[PDB]
Amino acid sequence: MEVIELNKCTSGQSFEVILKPPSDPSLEEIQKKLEAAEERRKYQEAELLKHLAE
Amino acid sequence: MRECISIHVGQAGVQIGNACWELYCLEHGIQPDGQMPSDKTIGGGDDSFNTFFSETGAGKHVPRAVFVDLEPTVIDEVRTGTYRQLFHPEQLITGKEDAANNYARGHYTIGKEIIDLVLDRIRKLADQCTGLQGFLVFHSFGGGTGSGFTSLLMERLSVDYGKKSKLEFSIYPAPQVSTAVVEPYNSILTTHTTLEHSDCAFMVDNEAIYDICRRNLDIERPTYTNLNRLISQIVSSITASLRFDGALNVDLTEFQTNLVPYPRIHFPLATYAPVISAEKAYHEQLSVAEITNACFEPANQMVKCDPRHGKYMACCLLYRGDVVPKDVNAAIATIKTKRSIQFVDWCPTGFKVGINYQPPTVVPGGDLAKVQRAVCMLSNTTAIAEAWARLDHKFDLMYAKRAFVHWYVGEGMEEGEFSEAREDMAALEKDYEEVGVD
Amino acid sequence: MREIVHIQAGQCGNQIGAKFWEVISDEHGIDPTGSYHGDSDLQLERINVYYNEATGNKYVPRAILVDLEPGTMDSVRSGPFGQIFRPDNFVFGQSGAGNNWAKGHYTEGAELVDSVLDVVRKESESCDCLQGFQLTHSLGGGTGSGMGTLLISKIREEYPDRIMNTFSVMPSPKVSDTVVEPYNATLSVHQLVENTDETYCIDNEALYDICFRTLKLTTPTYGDLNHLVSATMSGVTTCLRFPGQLNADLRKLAVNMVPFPRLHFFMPGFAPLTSRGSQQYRALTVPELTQQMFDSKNMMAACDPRHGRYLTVAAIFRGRMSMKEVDEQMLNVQNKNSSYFVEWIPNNVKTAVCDIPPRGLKMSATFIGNSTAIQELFKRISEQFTAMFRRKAFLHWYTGEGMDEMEFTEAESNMNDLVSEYQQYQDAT
Amino acid sequence: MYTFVVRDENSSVYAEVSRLLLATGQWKRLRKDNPRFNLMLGERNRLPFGRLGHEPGLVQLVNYYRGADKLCRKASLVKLIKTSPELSESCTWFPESYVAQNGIRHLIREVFLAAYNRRRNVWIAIQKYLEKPLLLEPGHRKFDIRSWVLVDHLYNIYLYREGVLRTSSEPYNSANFQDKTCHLTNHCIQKEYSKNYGRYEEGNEMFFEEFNQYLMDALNTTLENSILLQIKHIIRSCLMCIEPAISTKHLHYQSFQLFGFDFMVDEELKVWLIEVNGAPACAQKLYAELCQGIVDVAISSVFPLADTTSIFIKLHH
Ligand SMILES: Nc1nc2c(ncn2[C@@H]2O[C@H](COP(=O)(O)OP(=O)(O)OP(=O)(O)O)[C@@H](O)[C@H]2O)c(=O)[nH]1
Ligand SMILES: Nc1nc2c(ncn2[C@@H]2O[C@H](COP(=O)(O)OP(=O)(O)O)[C@@H](O)[C@H]2O)c(=O)[nH]1
Ligand SMILES: COc1cc(C(=O)c2c(C)oc3c(O)c(OC)ccc23)cc(OC)c1OC
Ligand SMILES: [Ca+2]
Ligand SMILES: [Mg+2]
Ligand SMILES: [Mg+2]
Repeated sequence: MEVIELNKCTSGQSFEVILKPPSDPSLEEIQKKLEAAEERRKYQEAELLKHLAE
Repeated sequence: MRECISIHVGQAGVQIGNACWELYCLEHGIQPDGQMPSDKTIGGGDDSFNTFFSETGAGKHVPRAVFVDLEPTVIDEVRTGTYRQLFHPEQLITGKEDAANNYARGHYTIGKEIIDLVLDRIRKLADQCTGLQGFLVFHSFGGGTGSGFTSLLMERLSVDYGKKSKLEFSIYPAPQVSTAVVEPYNSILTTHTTLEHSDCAFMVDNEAIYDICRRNLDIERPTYTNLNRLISQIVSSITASLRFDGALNVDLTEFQTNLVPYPRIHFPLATYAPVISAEKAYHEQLSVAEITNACFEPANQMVKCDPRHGKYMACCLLYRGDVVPKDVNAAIATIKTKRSIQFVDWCPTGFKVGINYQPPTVVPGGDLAKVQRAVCMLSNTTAIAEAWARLDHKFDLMYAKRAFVHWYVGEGMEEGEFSEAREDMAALEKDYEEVGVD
Repeated sequence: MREIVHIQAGQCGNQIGAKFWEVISDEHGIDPTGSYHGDSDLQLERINVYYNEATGNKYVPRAILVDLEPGTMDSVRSGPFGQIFRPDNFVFGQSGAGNNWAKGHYTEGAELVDSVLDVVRKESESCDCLQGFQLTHSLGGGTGSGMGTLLISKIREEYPDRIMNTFSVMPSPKVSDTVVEPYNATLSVHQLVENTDETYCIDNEALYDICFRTLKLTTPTYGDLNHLVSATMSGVTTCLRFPGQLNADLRKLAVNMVPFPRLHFFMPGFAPLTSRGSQQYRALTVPELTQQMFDSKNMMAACDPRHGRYLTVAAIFRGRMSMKEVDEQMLNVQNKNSSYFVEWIPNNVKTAVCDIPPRGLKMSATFIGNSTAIQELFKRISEQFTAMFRRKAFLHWYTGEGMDEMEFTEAESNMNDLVSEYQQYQDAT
Repeated sequence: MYTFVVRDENSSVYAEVSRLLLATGQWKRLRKDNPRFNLMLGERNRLPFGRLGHEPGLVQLVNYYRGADKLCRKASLVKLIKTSPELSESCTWFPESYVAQNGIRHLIREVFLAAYNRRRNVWIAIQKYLEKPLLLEPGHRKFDIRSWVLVDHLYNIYLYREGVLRTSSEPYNSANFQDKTCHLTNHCIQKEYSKNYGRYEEGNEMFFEEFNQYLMDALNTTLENSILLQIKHIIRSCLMCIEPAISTKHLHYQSFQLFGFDFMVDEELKVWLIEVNGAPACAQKLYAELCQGIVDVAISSVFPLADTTSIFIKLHH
């Protein structure tokens, strides 16, 4: 068990103690997914209005 | 000096953001009007507190922060509350109608309409930075906005700010003090979409905070105010290395280096020092050994789980108060003899210690007592996967009947996004078993 | 203050609606003149939900009163709070509907419907952020049944993204005006299944039995029935009218209570059951409120919850009370009776507390259950339906208005379809 | 009213504990996947400990200790004894072990050969390292001792005062290792291969009264002093060793568990530890008494009944 990398300053200290050793989509793609959902939404809205039409 | 922008999304993120920035102002001696008499360099500077505060010519220190909610009530309380003058009005962004506890509505129908404006107000802050580090994003797993909009914001931040770090402070849903039945859905959806865009995420299980307030603060029914003041104490400990002079976790990238050896396993467990009631008429001050040993008690963790049945990949001890290295090492030697602390073998069994001499700060008229020394332990342990198992089970119980799924499909989501999200969670749980179980 | 637009239709609709406005106006401190003379800011902080802030510092209900005959609506104007309403919002025909769903939906009601939409649209124009609509009506009559559902259909067309909420009084031969009530109810349920987000099933059978078996009222009037309805409508709207920790609204109610779009018919229940005359002075303990509110004798739909299981539950407590006790008592009931709650919806009981009690009580609790046991009500209606439809009895009343037998067969089978969906989840594990 | 669920339909002892709890009128059994229980009689494999202790308003207890598998699996028990300093390389009561019948060489690893190569005998892979087993000369037969141990939520170690002796039926021969019967006293191999199962005692199970009486008549000693003292030590040692790893003292859920310890008594009255079984069956005569002890000690202690000695021996610390 040994202390390593001891740094001191007026605010405090920090060190490391080692006990034992070891053994994205595009803006084009984000826009596509967001608009594919608006079309899926506007379609279901159109199904409702055409159904209310009958 | 490399600046950090905080983003607070949804109710939980906004109200936790308030409690954090209130704490930050007290720790740095900044008044509610934004002035800081201790700051003798006026109009600017590259001090460590400037990581979180820019300075105006009038001597005013304003948070590098953006508050966004799809609904005005909560952020309206910011614009009128104690810290009106602290924030530029353009940093407090509200919609007109919230996501109705629905990820799909927060991410698609309502969020798509406000994403462009938020990004621009976010960019207005980035253009004030000489060397932007990255973002700290506060949100709930369960809320429609905190889950749906956050994931939408995380994607666009990755394209616009490709080289900047992004850390999360995430509220994990607890039935004890939750809001919605569909919070398991929102949690799984937002976690799946955000996983590949977040560099480090500190999860806070509302059940842990709630019981810590019940047990250690003797508060019968903790309020959000009670919870948020405690969370900010933990958050302040984690971010203190960014706002004060120190050698450990000085920049956001070092959080990843020290805490996250694998990018997907980026959920460190936080355990906090002593939580003592201000109302307690006589208290005995806990030694360095007593508070360091307390870091390995599940009763003090932000997420209830058993680290004895997992493996550590990293451990950080963040001290605040009267603490010297001699006492820390003596306490670690004592603890290792009596506790089940086992690391993955491709990692050295060792603790990274940071000490700030200033004892923790407490809000006047709060619930926490003033303490002479404290510590926040950040350990990356596979034991936190218990939380994923807990959540994924509740998801499975509802999805087997496709219960409530029509509310999401009705806003444009496909049923396949649900199963696509759950499969990523199943893969996340398998990764944790690979690293942690023999 | 996401605003709600209120609509009452028909004799039942307006008489129950009038009592609702009486109760909440007293709660919010609004006298019949329209001005506020109360003591607390909490009464006004969310007044915009149900009231427009009219010129001259007065509050006007955002309510539209609709009927195909002038009788019941003239008596509302004569009533204690009839002044409170806006006169342009009275929309009436003169020929009546003769307890005929066809007259309300296809003929007589069709002359008058656009006149009503013009008023609904005027009220929605001045709304900053409309939640949606709440309608009060019966299903056994002609106007509120036939035209109320036709209104619902037309409002969904013009406001497809707003919430549609109804208080629907179900007919019972124990409080029967007419034999054709099962026809009118079955046709209207078909409408409510399609075009409603949330319906409170107020069963006149349950209302009668509570007055008879519990309040010891030997001969109960529609007045005694409407006293129970008014107290329930005040209870279920508590979270909309008063500041809470939830910031509840109609959409979040539907999101959390309705796991399957068609299964949106709620069983309501109320605090201690109280008669208009009896002012009893012992306040209830929180265990009593909880025990009573889950009791079948306190349900407003004649169904036994022990014959089904709860998909979702919403409970609202009113008065000054330890919310630790409330939490302990509610967890007690779920843990003690977990067999009557579905296990595949975790945390399916939500409770909210409001510190201001209703008038005349210091403790109160309102119950909103989405139980598969509501299928008992629907198949009771359809049994009465089929008993006379297999003989095509009294159909001429409807075929003389243009309807076909085919439309009856379709409404019948869709309501039988409704019953099968409640059944599949009561046995699902 | 209390609440419990069953998730191991093949457990003989918890099927009995189920019958008793229901027969108190104060316990009700829910369907297995109902999360609103007080008591979980869980699976023996992949029990979800991570889902226990998160139900508001419920104290949750389970009949298994998470991590007790490190004592109840053959491979991990060897690595546990050799690695725990509390037990050591030099553990006088565990047969020398490095990592199915017995013989000499040829398997069926470096360090194994050297110890076997330090000989100027018999091995197994009821163990047969001890070619000097200790004879029951009213037949000249071998046995094994099974003591059932209950550890409650407070980590008291309760040793049931009734133990069983599963015996071999025919004489022991020092050169009959392919003949597995005369010196492998597993009960299932004793009902199939054996020659006269049931002559000397019923079901090849001699209880402690008859056995202690035999020790007095035949060797002028007692079961308490010559054997049980050593047994009490081995049980106390193993369970105290792993207590920091498995104790639920400061947890959001509680654990108890009933273990079965298999012992081997050599000819010089020295006790050897064979195996620890985490899901053990029980002798038929003793079922009613022991399962009543589980309820009084492990279940009713956490969930008390209404107001209206001991079958265990507490092993202290
Ligand atoms: N710790 C903490 N948790 C909170 C707070 N506010 C809400 N939550 C949790 O957040 C979840 C609900 O999400 P919210 O943040 O309230 O919802 P939202 O982000 O505003 O999104 P909307 O659905 O559109 O309102 C629940 O699990 C709550 O327990 C808070 O102030 N502190
Ligand atoms: N609870 C209650 N039910 C009523 C009231 N008035 C009528 N009903 C019921 O409603 C049905 C008659 O409908 P009604 O409202 O008179 O028809 P409409 O005027 O054509 O819309 C019957 O089942 C009555 O029992 C009332 O004031 N209260
Ligand atoms: C409109 O009237 C109400 C709305 C809400 C609500 O908006 C819910 C919110 C915000 O979360 C929930 C929830 O989680 C539920 O679970 C069953 C049920 C309802 C909700 C809750 C209510 O009572 C508890 C109401 O009745 C007065
Ligand atoms: Ca400066
Ligand atoms: Mg919100
Ligand atoms: Mg009538």
